[PDB]
Amino acid sequence: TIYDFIGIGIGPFNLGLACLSEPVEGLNGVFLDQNPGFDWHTGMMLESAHLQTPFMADLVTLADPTSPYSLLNFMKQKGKLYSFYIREDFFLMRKEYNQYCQWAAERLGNLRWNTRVEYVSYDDNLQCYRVRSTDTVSGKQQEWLAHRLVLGTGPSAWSPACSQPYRERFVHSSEYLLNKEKLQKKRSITVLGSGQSAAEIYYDLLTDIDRFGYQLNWITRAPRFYPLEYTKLTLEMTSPEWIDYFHSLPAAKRDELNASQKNLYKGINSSLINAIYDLLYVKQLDGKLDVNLFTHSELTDMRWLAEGEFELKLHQQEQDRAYSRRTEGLVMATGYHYQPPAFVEGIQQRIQWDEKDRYDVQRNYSIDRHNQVFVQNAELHTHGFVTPDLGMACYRNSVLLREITGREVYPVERQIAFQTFPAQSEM
Amino acid sequence: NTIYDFIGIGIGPFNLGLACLSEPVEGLNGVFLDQNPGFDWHTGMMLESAHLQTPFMADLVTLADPTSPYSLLNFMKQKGKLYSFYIREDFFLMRKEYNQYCQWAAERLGNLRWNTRVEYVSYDDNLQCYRVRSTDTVSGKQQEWLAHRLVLGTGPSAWSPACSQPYRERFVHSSEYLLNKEKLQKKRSITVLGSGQSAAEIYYDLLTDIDRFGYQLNWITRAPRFYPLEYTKLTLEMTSPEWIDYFHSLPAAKRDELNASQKNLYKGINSSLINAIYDLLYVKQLDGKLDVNLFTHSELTDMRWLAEGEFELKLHQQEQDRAYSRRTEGLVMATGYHYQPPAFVEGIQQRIQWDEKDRYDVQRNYSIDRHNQVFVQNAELHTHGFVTPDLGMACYRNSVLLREITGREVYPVERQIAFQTFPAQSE
Amino acid sequence: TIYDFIGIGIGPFNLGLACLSEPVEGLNGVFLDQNPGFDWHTGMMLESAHLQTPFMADLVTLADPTSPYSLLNFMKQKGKLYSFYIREDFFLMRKEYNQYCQWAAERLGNLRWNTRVEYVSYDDNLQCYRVRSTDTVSGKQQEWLAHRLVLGTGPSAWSPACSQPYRERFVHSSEYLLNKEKLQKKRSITVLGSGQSAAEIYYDLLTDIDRFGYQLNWITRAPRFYPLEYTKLTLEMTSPEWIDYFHSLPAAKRDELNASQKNLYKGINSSLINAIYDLLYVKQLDGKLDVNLFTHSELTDMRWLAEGEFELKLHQQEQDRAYSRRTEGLVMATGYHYQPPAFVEGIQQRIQWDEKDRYDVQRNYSIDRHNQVFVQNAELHTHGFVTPDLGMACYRNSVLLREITGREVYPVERQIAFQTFPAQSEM
Amino acid sequence: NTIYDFIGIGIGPFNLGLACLSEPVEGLNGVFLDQNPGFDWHTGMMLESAHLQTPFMADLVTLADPTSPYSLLNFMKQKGKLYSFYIREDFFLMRKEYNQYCQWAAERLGNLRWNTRVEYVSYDDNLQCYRVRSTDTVSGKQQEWLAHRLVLGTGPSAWSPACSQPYRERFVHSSEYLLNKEKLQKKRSITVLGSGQSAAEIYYDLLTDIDRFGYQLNWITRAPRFYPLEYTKLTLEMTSPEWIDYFHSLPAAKRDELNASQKNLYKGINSSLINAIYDLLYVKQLDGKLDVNLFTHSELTDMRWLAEGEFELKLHQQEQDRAYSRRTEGLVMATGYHYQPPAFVEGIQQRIQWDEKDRYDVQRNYSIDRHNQVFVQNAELHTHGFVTPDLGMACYRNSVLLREITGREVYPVERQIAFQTFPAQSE
Ligand SMILES: Cc1cc2nc3c(=O)[nH]c(=O)nc-3n(C[C@H](O)[C@H](O)[C@H](O)COP(=O)(O)OP(=O)(O)OC[C@H]3O[C@@H](n4cnc5c(N)ncnc54)[C@H](O)[C@@H]3O)c2cc1C
Ligand SMILES: Cc1cc2nc3c(=O)[nH]c(=O)nc-3n(C[C@H](O)[C@H](O)[C@H](O)COP(=O)(O)OP(=O)(O)OC[C@H]3O[C@@H](n4cnc5c(N)ncnc54)[C@H](O)[C@@H]3O)c2cc1C
Ligand SMILES: Cc1cc2nc3c(=O)[nH]c(=O)nc-3n(C[C@H](O)[C@H](O)[C@H](O)COP(=O)(O)OP(=O)(O)OC[C@H]3O[C@@H](n4cnc5c(N)ncnc54)[C@H](O)[C@@H]3O)c2cc1C
Ligand SMILES: Cc1cc2nc3c(=O)[nH]c(=O)nc-3n(C[C@H](O)[C@H](O)[C@H](O)COP(=O)(O)OP(=O)(O)OC[C@H]3O[C@@H](n4cnc5c(N)ncnc54)[C@H](O)[C@@H]3O)c2cc1C
Ligand SMILES: NC(=O)c1ccc[n+]([C@@H]2O[C@H](COP(=O)([O-])OP(=O)(O)OC[C@H]3O[C@@H](n4cnc5c(N)ncnc54)[C@H](OP(=O)(O)O)[C@@H]3O)[C@@H](O)[C@H]2O)c1
Ligand SMILES: NC(=O)c1ccc[n+]([C@@H]2O[C@H](COP(=O)([O-])OP(=O)(O)OC[C@H]3O[C@@H](n4cnc5c(N)ncnc54)[C@H](OP(=O)(O)O)[C@@H]3O)[C@@H](O)[C@H]2O)c1
Repeated sequence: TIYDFIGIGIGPFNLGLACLSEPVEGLNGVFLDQNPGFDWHTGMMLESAHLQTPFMADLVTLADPTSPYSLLNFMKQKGKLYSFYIREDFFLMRKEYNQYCQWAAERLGNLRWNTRVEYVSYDDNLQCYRVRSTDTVSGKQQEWLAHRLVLGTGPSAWSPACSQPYRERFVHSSEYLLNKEKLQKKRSITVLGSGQSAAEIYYDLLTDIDRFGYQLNWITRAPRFYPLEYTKLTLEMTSPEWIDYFHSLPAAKRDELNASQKNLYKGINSSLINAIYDLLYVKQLDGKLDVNLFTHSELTDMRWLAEGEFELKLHQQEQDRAYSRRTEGLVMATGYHYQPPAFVEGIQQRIQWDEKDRYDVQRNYSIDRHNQVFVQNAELHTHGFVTPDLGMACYRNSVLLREITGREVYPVERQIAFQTFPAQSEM
Repeated sequence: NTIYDFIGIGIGPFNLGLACLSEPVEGLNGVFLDQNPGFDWHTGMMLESAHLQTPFMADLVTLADPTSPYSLLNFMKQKGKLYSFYIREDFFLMRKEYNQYCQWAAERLGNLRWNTRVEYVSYDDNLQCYRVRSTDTVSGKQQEWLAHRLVLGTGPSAWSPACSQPYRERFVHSSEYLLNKEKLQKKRSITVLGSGQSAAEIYYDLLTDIDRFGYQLNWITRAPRFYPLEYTKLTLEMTSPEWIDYFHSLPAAKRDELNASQKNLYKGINSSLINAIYDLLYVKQLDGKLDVNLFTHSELTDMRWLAEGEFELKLHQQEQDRAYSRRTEGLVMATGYHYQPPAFVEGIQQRIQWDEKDRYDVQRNYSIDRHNQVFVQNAELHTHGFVTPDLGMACYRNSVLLREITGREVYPVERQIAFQTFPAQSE
Repeated sequence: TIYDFIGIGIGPFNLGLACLSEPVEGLNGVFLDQNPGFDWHTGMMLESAHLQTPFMADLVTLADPTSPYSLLNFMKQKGKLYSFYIREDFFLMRKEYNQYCQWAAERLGNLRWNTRVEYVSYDDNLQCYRVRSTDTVSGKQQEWLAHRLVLGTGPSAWSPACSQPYRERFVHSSEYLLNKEKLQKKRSITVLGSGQSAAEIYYDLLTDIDRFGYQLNWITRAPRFYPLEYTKLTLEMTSPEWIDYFHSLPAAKRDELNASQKNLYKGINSSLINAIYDLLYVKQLDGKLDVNLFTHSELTDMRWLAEGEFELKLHQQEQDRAYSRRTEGLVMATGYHYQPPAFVEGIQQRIQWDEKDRYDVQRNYSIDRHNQVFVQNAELHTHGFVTPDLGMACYRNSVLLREITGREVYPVERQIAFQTFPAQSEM
Repeated sequence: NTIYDFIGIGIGPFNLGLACLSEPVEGLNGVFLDQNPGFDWHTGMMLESAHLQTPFMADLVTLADPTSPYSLLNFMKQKGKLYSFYIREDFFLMRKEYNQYCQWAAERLGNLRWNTRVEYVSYDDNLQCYRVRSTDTVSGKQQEWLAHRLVLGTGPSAWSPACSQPYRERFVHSSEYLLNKEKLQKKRSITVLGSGQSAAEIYYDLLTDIDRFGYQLNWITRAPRFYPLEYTKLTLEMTSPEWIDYFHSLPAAKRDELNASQKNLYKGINSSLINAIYDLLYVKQLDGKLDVNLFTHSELTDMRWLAEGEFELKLHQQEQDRAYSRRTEGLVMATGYHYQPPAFVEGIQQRIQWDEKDRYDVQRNYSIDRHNQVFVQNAELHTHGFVTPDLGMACYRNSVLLREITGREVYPVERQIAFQTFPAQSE
């Protein structure tokens, strides 16, 4: 009836945690999630889309390579590992990541699907957390009791403030695939934003720009179509060492950095930029292309015209000028935002909050005052750019398991980098 | 005393693998013997820069069982450095690290007996099992081991063309290179004979220092071209169970005019290195003509050591059907390795099937005997082709060995890999 | 009225020769061709197809980088060189090569289109060649007199002997693009052969294998889907040095080699093999693919069935078995064959012939007995695998111009390779 | 005597370019003066392995005129080696070859005067032209040159932080490195200060030999990361006339908080090298912990030379706002180059427009004067941005210089390049 911990969302981070926590003698854990199964970014799962991270950043390998949930074992189980060996590609197709997480989810015993947690509270008598769910299929109430909670509810698709009207006219990157036909039949399309999502889509639509007749535009507030910096000395910043350093900085300094370091976690894989460019070059060989590409351009307002068009007021923040552009179809590749879910109100008072009323996460990813309520991927403001990285999932899950059980279930490296991040006098 | 299910004689990579795959198999009682005091693998051609030509998934166990604790990835984890390796992002291990990894695996195993020279092996009719006579090399103690089955991975040995036996005191085989590098760099002139990978790693190493010491640096080989090892992915399907079960459709040794015909599938230099070699000649040449020669299609038929203080190499340019001669003080004979049955095998001579040439006439499941109990690792260049020296096909073979030794599939064996169909097949 | 030389075809080789010969003081040359303009392999000109050779193997640069016909100048003239610089890709799209040769052809003054030469003779009185043309548009006869002739009439699309019936049912690689729609609407397609043409098409059709419903088969007589060997030490074989060596071999030995060295000039760009494999892997993620891929399989016969199908009798030459396969659509990527054109009869007697009744080409590409009748790309049997290489076009054109004018108009390197090809004794 | 249309003072690459582009222009009478006895370009940071970060098309002339005989490709042809370079297939020239190429261009030009130190420059009111006073360095002879216009490409000079002036006798700037390599490798400890490309080429060079000599090898820089130079193709559009004519929309020096903000577009290390550096640390570490440190975000504020026999470096970790100190025997100060106006320019001080800081307030066509007749090469880091030190934008500038010097477009100037639109623009 009582669990050592209850894990509240089931995305890749909690799924990881589940695969890691299943084999631990003396640990009862359970993971709730409101959907019927694992399905991860179904709407940006393009046929030629792959992860930004090598396959060793699967569910378990960075913490335990021997785990049967490893992507390589997965491959062995489907009798295709030898083909994966021949492929010799560190980067899984997103479709395969998904098929693999699904496999892991079927195999696990600790997951409870179709279970929407509606409310969470602290019972002062019992000294434990009380989690109220609703079966999404049947209505049934349940309560789940646990000493510790970990939240990986995920963040949520975000569109600019000035577009909550018109929402039914545009498509947010996340829904791109469902609406891809509806878009290609328009005569002009525009993608708004410069993240990897934005780029994969822009590439997708370019592939067919002379199959259909469209104009393909790309506008963003970002100064450049920048690459995710992936050179090996910078990849050391993704390390326990660096997280310590970053966590220990002043809280303004962190937020300051997180907006200044967007090229460490938000940019476009550099092969794709180049592929896009090479494709514009190839397409141009037939005749001039109807493409427009703008930079430094914030969407300040939009409006819907009579004939069946948008008019996008933008503002060029570097040369301080405003301007107007129009487009039949629109793809809002503006990314995602966390917001503490509804249920958190019930424990809301027991969670520590910072000046901006966000979780005041501690180095061990705890938000309560007693190391029982943890978060996954709500720490961008407090642990830095490494927070959403599937390749630091095992590391977090390992510091979690160390807090939840008393002990270092999975060894957690203290430093792996050749460089030294903070100031350190010699002697 | 007790009769082992199998004994493995020789702890090369192939038996070291079979050891790690054997260890945790329930009711398998087997043991591995080797002379050497621990694991080492050709420490005298192992240059700072060298590395394996296969991805790291062709480690001791992973292509049969990714969950094994003897996996490379796990070694890396246990050593404290998997994040660094994740940053490295390189399918190819440095030969020195493969070496440390194997040593760590061997130190962790329990089924290996080091310092155990095998002197003689016989079949004990009266007991109906094999009798293996060993010397403990550190005590001197003789000892006898009983086994129903033997798996021999003794490994091949350093080889030079017949015509060179008299000068073996002076020329240095590739295995002896690092130990004489300093010696050879003092000569006026060095020549590197043979155009496999060993030769090229060396030729590159020496070219590096050519502007710095005297020398003339020559490269001569019998081969037609300095050909690359064919690494295109359609062709690696031929290193697969399907292609090996295809190769088991008897041309009864017209598979042997195939084995010299399919030269560039298992011999041949790494593409990168060939190009590296070229780019280096280019860079050195920016300072002057390079005293280099590079010949090709040339069999070394005779050799002599002039009173002058130089070799004279008699070469036969085989395509032009024309003979020539060249000279050289230093001489690195990069002509490979060849398998001869060890001493201890006279003891079961009459028990072993022989090929018309006194090669083990290896059966399809790797047995040399009549009753499926004496097996061999990589003495089948003639029976299984270009694929017998590949660390990638190690787990496949060890898996079929354990099906035979055990009677049951222990590690499944992926036959659903190749897109190609290899045999004729009708519709 | 009289020309120093008349150039009979206008493909890339004679077009090159034309750009090179135009600026030479004291040289009157003229190039006839029966089509209305330059259009080069229109039917294999896929959108993502590019040359196998870097852009410095354009019309002129390997002989004169300062020529205004250089691909880079071309780029400058269209005001897009800075974009070509950003692209940083040595390999022109085939579409761009074409647009560029067309540009060069407009610019030239020495080309005569719509002129089919029907007959050629030696006038014994005049001591010169007499070339009879027909204007393809208007019927008009003309005669052109020249001292020397050079023939770059091109080779011709070839299909296996056993298919001259059925010719109207299949598509030869050369016509692929016109018939691409007609093929994609079939339910099964097969490509016959393993050259670069075969591969580009197989890739093309795979891109859409789940857009349409087809089965995509690939069958070839070749042992493997082999790569064109492009490693830099082998690329030295494409050199004056090597051609000397090769030309000087016995004529059986050459033919022998030309069939043994098909991987030097006939194979698939290795990126494409791998791309094809990666695409089979990606496509397979959705469900098993209806693809079949056969090797060592000669098409011995074919026949057309009632319902609307082919039945291809093949013969697996390695395991000596015949078999039968069927396919609605068929793409015959069997390449091309030279045959001396009709007009050569008129000079036929003055040309030297070899044992097999092919031009007995001399080192300077002459076929007459007096160094006045030259060929371009009819020397495979006598100059080797480098014959069709656009990157040796400038070299040939340069030895031609040296013979035609008295003198070395464009310097012709005697050796550029670090290695030495023939036997060469030291002293 | 005669008054030149322009005189160029300093024969760096930029004026060497303008020389080659100027030479064949009809009715342009101009000449170039330099002290040095011939061309050399920083011979003491030029390591066997170094190479340019730009493709070879950014040679002296090709981006303005591919037909020029001063093109690299033509140099390669004239030297007898273009086939080798075609085999090399490498957009990036070795720094030693760029050097030989420029020297060959300069030896072939007629408009350069070497050994011609320019002592003083004045405006002769009475003649209405500029007066340039020179010393012939080999005769001693004073001499005076007249010119309507001056183009100054004197080049910047080696720079160290202010706080180091006292120890300049002991530490070695990157320019002096090869000459003290042997000296520095004898020390216990070496430190490399600065994280541009120079630093990295050096840091790599030294790491190479780290296992071989004593040393501790440190790397410290002010920069936040060891960032790569941004080479993604969408971003190289910003190095283009369009982006430079965009940059000519006055923020009147808010383009100066851009110039430190756009650090990684023109400073920053080659991607490959960063990774190379990492892979080498990895390989060396296979033998032991490496005595290396690498610090970042650290301004060198003070420095001192202890009696002990060591420097003590006072560093300020700027992000952590914390001071520290480190020590080192050897010290390579890889801190770059800075432009100060030369001596001879006092002579036209009142004639030159100055930026509020005594920098030439460079006008849009590169003029420093009021009457469009004194021009400058690469003293505009503030007026034209990240693009002023790029050999790729050399031909662009020399082309606009020759429009001004000449009144007519001599070499067109490609403004139809970028797919991006850079300024705001409405629809
Ligand atoms: C499109 C995209 C692609 C990415 N690709 C990469 C990559 O290649 N490499 C990399 O390192 N990082 C990547 N990231 C970063 C990261 O994976 C995601 O931002 C995101 O965090 C997905 O993981 P998650 O576990 O946090 O959340 P989710 O996948 O959102 O998991 C949360 C789940 O819980 C559910 N839920 C919410 N509330 C409740 C409730 N009360 N009860 C029950 N269930 C609930 C949700 O609907 C969902 O099923 C990517 C991100 C996105 C958005
Ligand atoms: C240097 C080298 C590098 C290679 N790299 C690659 C690669 O990157 N990729 C690839 O696919 N293939 C590679 N190969 C091919 C293949 O790995 C080898 O040729 C060899 O077959 C592998 O070793 P083994 O297990 O057969 O035995 P070995 O490595 O030769 O070792 C076997 C042991 O047998 C012992 N022994 C002999 N007699 C006795 C006795 N009487 N008693 C006890 N012990 C005895 C020896 O002391 C030795 O330790 C490589 C081969 C070599 C030689
Ligand atoms: C599809 C294809 C792709 C290739 N790609 C590459 C590559 O990327 N790189 C490379 O190095 N090599 C390549 N090659 C090799 C080579 O370019 C071709 O095989 C072929 O030789 C084209 O050049 P050509 O000048 O010989 O002939 P063609 O292009 O055939 O030129 C001959 C012309 O003369 C005409 N003609 C014939 N008879 C007469 C007559 N009596 N009167 C007037 N005109 C006549 C023809 O119809 C034609 O216009 C390729 C070859 C093919 C077939
Ligand atoms: C080492 C180095 C490598 C670089 N590599 C690249 C690269 O790969 N890609 C890229 O895009 N950018 C590169 N740059 C950036 C740029 O090329 C340089 O910083 C510099 O501006 C180029 O030289 P310059 O033509 O300005 O003059 P310099 O190279 O400095 O030479 C100019 C000459 O001025 C002479 N001089 C000075 N005073 C007098 C006088 N009174 N009389 C006569 N002569 C005088 C000097 O003797 C010298 O010969 C590099 C820069 C340096 C310094
Ligand atoms: N591996 C994969 O296959 C994959 C695929 C998709 C996504 N992802 C990941 O998911 C996360 C988010 O990716 P994403 O592309 O969805 O989102 P993102 O990187 O947050 O995209 C935000 C983009 O939208 C722009 N934007 C926001 N508001 C705007 C406005 N008003 N006007 C104009 N532009 C505006 C942003 O500019 P600013 O930069 O100024 O905000 C930025 O360029 C990252 O962790 C990323 O790596 C990964
Ligand atoms: N750069 C480019 O974009 C490009 C594109 C297309 C072509 N090309 C060039 O054009 C030339 C020819 O190219 P290609 O692909 O058109 O022709 P090719 O290389 O001559 O193709 C012949 C292929 O067809 C097979 N074949 C012939 N007869 C057969 C039979 N009866 N049964 C089964 N298979 C049979 C051949 O096998 P065998 O090997 O046993 O003969 C071979 O695999 C080359 O110089 C090539 O590089 C270049």
